Amino acid sequence: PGDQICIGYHANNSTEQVDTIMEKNVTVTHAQDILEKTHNGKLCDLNGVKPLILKDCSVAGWLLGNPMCDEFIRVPEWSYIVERANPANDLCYPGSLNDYEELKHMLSRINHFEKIQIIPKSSWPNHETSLGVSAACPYQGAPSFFRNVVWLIKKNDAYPTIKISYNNTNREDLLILWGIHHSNNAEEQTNLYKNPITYISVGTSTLNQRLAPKIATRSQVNGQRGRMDFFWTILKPNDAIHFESNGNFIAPEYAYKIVKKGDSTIMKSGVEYGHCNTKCQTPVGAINSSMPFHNIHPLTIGECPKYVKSNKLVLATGLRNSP
Amino acid sequence: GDQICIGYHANNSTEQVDTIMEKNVTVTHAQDILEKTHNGKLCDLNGVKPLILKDCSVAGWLLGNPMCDEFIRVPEWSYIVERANPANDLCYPGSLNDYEELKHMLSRINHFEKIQIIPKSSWPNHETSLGVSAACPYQGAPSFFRNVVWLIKKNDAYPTIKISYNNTNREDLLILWGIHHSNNAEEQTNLYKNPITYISVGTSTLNQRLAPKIATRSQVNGQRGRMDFFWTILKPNDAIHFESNGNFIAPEYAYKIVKKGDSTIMKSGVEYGHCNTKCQTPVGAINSSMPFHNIHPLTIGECPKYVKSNKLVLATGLRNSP
Amino acid sequence: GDQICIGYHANNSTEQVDTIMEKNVTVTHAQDILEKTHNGKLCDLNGVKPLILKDCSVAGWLLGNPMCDEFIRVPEWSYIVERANPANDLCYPGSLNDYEELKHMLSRINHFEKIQIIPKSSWPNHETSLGVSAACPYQGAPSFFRNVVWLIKKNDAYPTIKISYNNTNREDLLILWGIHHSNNAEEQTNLYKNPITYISVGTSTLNQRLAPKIATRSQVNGQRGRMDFFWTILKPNDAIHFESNGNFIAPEYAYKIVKKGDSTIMKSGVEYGHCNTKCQTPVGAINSSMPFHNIHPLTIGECPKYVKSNKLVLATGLRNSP
Amino acid sequence: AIAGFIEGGWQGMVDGWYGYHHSNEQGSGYAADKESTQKAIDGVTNKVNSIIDKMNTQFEAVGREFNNLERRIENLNKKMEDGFLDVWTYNAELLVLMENERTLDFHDSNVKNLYDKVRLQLRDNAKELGNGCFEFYHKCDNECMESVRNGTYDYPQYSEEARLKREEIS
Amino acid sequence: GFIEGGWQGMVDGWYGYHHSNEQGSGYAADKESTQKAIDGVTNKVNSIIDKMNTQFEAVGREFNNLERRIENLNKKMEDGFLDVWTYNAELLVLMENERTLDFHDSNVKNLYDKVRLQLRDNAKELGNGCFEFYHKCDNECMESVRNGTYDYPQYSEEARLKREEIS
Amino acid sequence: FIEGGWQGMVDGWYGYHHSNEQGSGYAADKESTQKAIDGVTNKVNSIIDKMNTQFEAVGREFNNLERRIENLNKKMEDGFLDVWTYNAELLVLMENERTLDFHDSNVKNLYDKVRLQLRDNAKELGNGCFEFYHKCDNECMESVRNGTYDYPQYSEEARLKREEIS
Ligand SMILES: *[C@@H]1O[C@H](CO)[C@@H](O[C@@H]2O[C@H](CO)[C@@H](O[C@@H]3O[C@H](CO)[C@@H](O)[C@H](O)[C@@H]3O)[C@H](O)[C@H]2NC(C)=O)[C@H](O)[C@H]1NC(C)=O
Ligand SMILES: *[C@@H]1O[C@H](CO)[C@@H](O[C@@H]2O[C@H](CO)[C@@H](O[C@@H]3O[C@H](CO)[C@@H](O)[C@H](O)[C@@H]3O)[C@H](O)[C@H]2NC(C)=O)[C@H](O)[C@H]1NC(C)=O
Ligand SMILES: *[C@@H]1O[C@H](CO)[C@@H](O[C@@H]2O[C@H](CO)[C@@H](O)[C@H](O)[C@H]2NC(C)=O)[C@H](O)[C@H]1NC(C)=O
Repeated sequence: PGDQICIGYHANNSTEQVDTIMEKNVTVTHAQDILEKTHNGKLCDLNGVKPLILKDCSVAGWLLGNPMCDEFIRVPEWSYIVERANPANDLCYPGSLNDYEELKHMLSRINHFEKIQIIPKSSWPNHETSLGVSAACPYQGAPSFFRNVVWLIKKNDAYPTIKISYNNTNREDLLILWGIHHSNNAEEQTNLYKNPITYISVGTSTLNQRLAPKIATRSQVNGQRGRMDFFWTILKPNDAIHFESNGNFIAPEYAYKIVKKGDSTIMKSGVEYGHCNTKCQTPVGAINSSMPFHNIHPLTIGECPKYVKSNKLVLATGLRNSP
Repeated sequence: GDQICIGYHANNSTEQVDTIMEKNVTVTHAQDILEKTHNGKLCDLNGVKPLILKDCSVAGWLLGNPMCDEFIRVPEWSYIVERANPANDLCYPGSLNDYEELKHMLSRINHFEKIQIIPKSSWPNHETSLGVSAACPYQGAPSFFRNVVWLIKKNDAYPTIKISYNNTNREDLLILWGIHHSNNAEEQTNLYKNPITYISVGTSTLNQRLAPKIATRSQVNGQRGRMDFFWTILKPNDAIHFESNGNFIAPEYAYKIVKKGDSTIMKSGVEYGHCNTKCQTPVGAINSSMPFHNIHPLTIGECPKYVKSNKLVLATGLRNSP
Repeated sequence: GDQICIGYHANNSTEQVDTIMEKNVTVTHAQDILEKTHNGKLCDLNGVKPLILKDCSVAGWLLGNPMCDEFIRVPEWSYIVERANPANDLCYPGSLNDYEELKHMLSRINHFEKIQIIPKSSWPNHETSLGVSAACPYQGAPSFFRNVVWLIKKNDAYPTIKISYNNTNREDLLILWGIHHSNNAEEQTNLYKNPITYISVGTSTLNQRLAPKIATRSQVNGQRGRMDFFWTILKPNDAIHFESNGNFIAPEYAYKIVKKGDSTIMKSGVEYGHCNTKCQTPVGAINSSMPFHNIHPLTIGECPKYVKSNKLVLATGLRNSP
Repeated sequence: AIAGFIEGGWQGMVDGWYGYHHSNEQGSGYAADKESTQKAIDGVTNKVNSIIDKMNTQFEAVGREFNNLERRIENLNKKMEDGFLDVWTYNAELLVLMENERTLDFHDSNVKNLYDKVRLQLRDNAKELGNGCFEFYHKCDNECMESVRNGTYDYPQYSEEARLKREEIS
Repeated sequence: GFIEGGWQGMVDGWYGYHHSNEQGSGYAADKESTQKAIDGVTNKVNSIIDKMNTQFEAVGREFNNLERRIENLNKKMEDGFLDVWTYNAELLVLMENERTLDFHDSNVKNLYDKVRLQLRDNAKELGNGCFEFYHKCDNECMESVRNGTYDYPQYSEEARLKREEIS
Repeated sequence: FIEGGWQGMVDGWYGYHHSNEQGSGYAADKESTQKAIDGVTNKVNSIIDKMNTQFEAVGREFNNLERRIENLNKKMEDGFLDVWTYNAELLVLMENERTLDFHDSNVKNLYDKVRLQLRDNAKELGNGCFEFYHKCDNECMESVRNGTYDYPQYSEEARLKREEIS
């Protein structure tokens, strides 16, 4: 019947369970999860810069001026590019864009982007600048063409040898695009360019390119058997570019003043922009967190926790609860 | 006096483990978590046999190298086994464009079926029989690649070829063709009758134009000439278009191909052993649940993490004191 | 009554370490396992000196840029030290094909020696002394690269060139050659007399055709013409066959070359210091057994694991109390 | 300790994490040792932070930027992304399992330390019952109880007083 | 510490007892303490194995002699992961081995003290991990110590008949 | 209850302090300090010597038209930076906890080692010191540190100070 002094610990009504190296399913008073699984579900700005959201257009269609792809550039600077998985408006007239993927990589994060006309249509007095129109590139139902380049055709059954130059009197780098049209037969060559054998020469301080058309039989793509291969180069300030051709020349009209400081990648996502900000962006939503690990998505853009294949990382903070 | 005692186990075990503060501590029971054993045979990967080319490279097997054995129909495979230096790669000297990417795509195939797309009878005005060289003997007699035809002039004439094939099959088609580079102007006209020739191959994506490179080269396998081969995947309901007036190595067979997963090419000399495994190495297969192994770095499948260790021994028993 | 006590050691010690549950815990002794010191010099890598191009690029050094220093023979080297922007790379504007792959192969070379393979006496029908330019000056006079020769027409004719060379050495040969692109049709005729020209290069493995791209370009080093240079490795007892009728930059010298191991190219402004190390960084060398360091990520050699930290202080003694 | 001498755990002790329970002829109440607890929560909070705050995070852009003719390079990137995933997954799982034990053994030690301190304060003027509770001989007031909880045990008081209760009724 | 040596003769567990009364001498094996140790180290071993994530990976050398830069990039990654895995695994074995051995030491001591807190003052420690029962003991009394059902009141006054009387 | 840490001990890590009629002095137990110094040096050697180091050549060999591959290598470099940084910092934190408690356990085991010989021949002061119930020379003091204490030789003298002092 004597007096007693006891020693013990705290218990509560917690259902939280943690696993140890030697035991599983151990209920504890308090616990904390270091895994992050929450995203706001929106496309947000990365460190205050709005992403360039191409809606139904690819980078190639946007750059060359696909008639169904929106002009006006809007964003002069972007942090990352959001394309769709399979953009509808890539290249209305079938062909290719040389080094498309590295070009996409460079344009992922642009500090300054401005479209300036470098070669106006009035600079082709001896050629036809208004008939380079195909049903492959329709606008308002009427046949059209890429906006930022001009499809030069013969005039009065003659195609004088084109020799033009541009000096880049700007203080920023210029992105210039041009192309070559591959005909289907020798008659199309004469009916469009009048010169049976043609060439294209582009020259800068660092670019030495000579192309020739490849007349051959190909399948129909967008109802067209011909092809047009597009090329691009970066023209440094005070450096000049020289074009020489006598046929099959898709001449540039507009170029792009471009300034690039940082680098990013292109994200494939369809979810909607939400007027927010974040330090970590994923294709399904942005992450605001300080936790060291997450399992939302592996294709992250920004400063993010480490991606893991786990549903729970629960640390035991409290004592061993016992009912 | 009578007394009670407290004690533990001590068996005859000599098993030794290491602790962060002590080395070579003998214990009663212990377990090694580093896998070191393998069966020493090539196995099936999740119940699919690999495509094992004995003496042949991937290019020689595709193009139908005559020394390489006939096309044993392999409907599917999980990976490809080559030897370090395959003996029969390309009996006529030359190259195969995008070979490493082509090898990578072919590493794991769900369905593979060879079909005839342009039969030899489709060349009434060209010679389909003399495209044969001593660089590719068959049975001690000159021959050539079996799945392509080397067209030569007939009656001192090489009319311009215009043939097109539409992929009426439901699966992707792998089509290979080639161009022969002549050694001199006399040889060029003795086979093709046209000094300046070309090859044009067109699809919905492809737009190719080649010309022969008539020049002097070193003698490889007895030939100073070369043959450059190409390939493309013809999508269903697409059509390929060929045009040439010389130096054309036309195809006779294509390949119905279905790809679902991906793998790599394993270089090994080990013999196949009618087995099955989740992990395969060039020296053998690993049947394990252990987290670490040190058998070989070049593995295919679901394998433990390769490390540099001879033991990873976890002490599960007590300190065994003799 | 008499007393006996149990206690531990304390000393003067301001050393502090960190534990998983406590911060700034003073200890008696402590040791850091993070390497933070370097000697500030570029040193021999495991006994072998690097190859230090001071103001020259690899392209300029191989082709023999006159504005660069002459060949101070270094038969072997362990890595290449290059400046961020070398002053002399290609005196005549142009390019060198597969430059990075060539530089990667030259990063570590066991044996290197320049040999004359085609002396200037081998071009009796072509002018070997008028191939000079102001862009490549030597001693104030117009000159050219010192290992290749710019062939020009003689007596207003450029007869077709057909020259072969057999690698009779026992070692591989690094051979370099080029093509000159004109500016207009007039310049082409004044130099080679042939409006349309070509270059053929053939070995056991190489089959190359080149054509000059005559066009308008910007002025670089005072020149609008360009010269693209190409290279190959001629295996022993193989031959290389050249054919051209203009715009050919023929080789005079080649490089006997033996490769045993691999390395990379280090960009640094630091000076060589006549010492040895197992681990080199662009700011200095590391002599340490520690598993971690924080000096620089671009290490060459057997180096500790780069980490982003300032102090990795392990506790070895007890908890000190003043 | 936690499942050793003390077998259960007091739901009534809501003041702290570790503590006491006195049961004398004038009362029966719980109490805590704010010293021994606050080191645990501070240390536990330090452990949770030390795991989170030591992670270095840098800006990275992850995407799929290689075309159908660069599958080997994309496979190279897959081996890297997957390889880093397994490194981070395995380390995270074992770190929690190993550290979750250490928290539980940490709580084991503090309770045993509190028990050990009392065992020497009272020597043999009380009984070790094996349940963690100590069976007093000398009869202990709330002042005497406090002398045990927050160490103020003026042992000279009951040194002889225990003799007049310890071995008497035996 | 206390228990120095280690009994071969016990073969029925990992921790056990020894009795040497006049009715007989022999060993015994605990169950509750040993079995809790069997699960702990079996789960600890299984935790290291089962927590490993394994995926399908095809490892090969598919870069030619003109892609040596990319091939070296693959080599650097392969060696980097080997250095991480070799270092993490070797330290994981070393760290857990030391705690597994100390786990056995704690379990053994927590049985010696259990006897100590049950014996009270009826016996003298021997200093070698044994308790000299200077009072009287029985074979049935031996398991009451192991069963945890030892009753001091049985030999309560008998203890004073041996404690203060034996001078 | 073992509070402080003696500065007068400058020979080892763990030891004793005696106070008898002849004098008061400090002494160390060579084995426990050694067993500790063999151990931590093994712990620091294990952390250093278990690292696998291979020859590597780190550079920047990709041009401006290979920036995707450059980004691939970058993610690889920073990936291993984060892994090695994170593992290093935590390993020091965890083992510093292990190292400290290793010293704590050693001093406690040494405290018990004295107790298992004194038994009832000495008290326990609750501060890390034992009050002897008899007279102790430096010879008997060295009999305790060595581990050769003779329980019978001071059993009766224990009771003279124990029960007589009321
Ligand atoms: C290769 O051969 C196939 C089979 O002949 C060609 O596919 C066929 O293409 C035509 C027109 O592109 C399709 O005609 C359309 O059929 C739908 C009914 O499904 C009808 O509503 C339309 O008004 C139109 O008539 C035809 O269905 C399709 N056959 C298939 C898919 O089995 C293919 O065009 C050929 N490719 C080349 C390059 O020649
Ligand atoms: C480059 O020059 C070397 C040396 O002049 C050539 O190597 C020689 O090649 C011939 C084969 O064409 C070898 O002949 C062989 O000789 C052995 C006896 O040694 C004989 O048993 C064989 O039946 C055969 O006739 C000759 O040995 C070899 N000389 C060497 C290796 O020193 C080489 O062919 C030339 N390469 C080119 C591309 O011209
Ligand atoms: C593009 O135009 C600029 C005009 O400034 C040219 O740069 C000038 O070149 C002349 C002759 O070399 C110098 O005297 C001037 O000082 C230069 N301008 C400046 C602002 O320094 C440049 O050469 C042109 N680029 C071409 C033609 O490719």
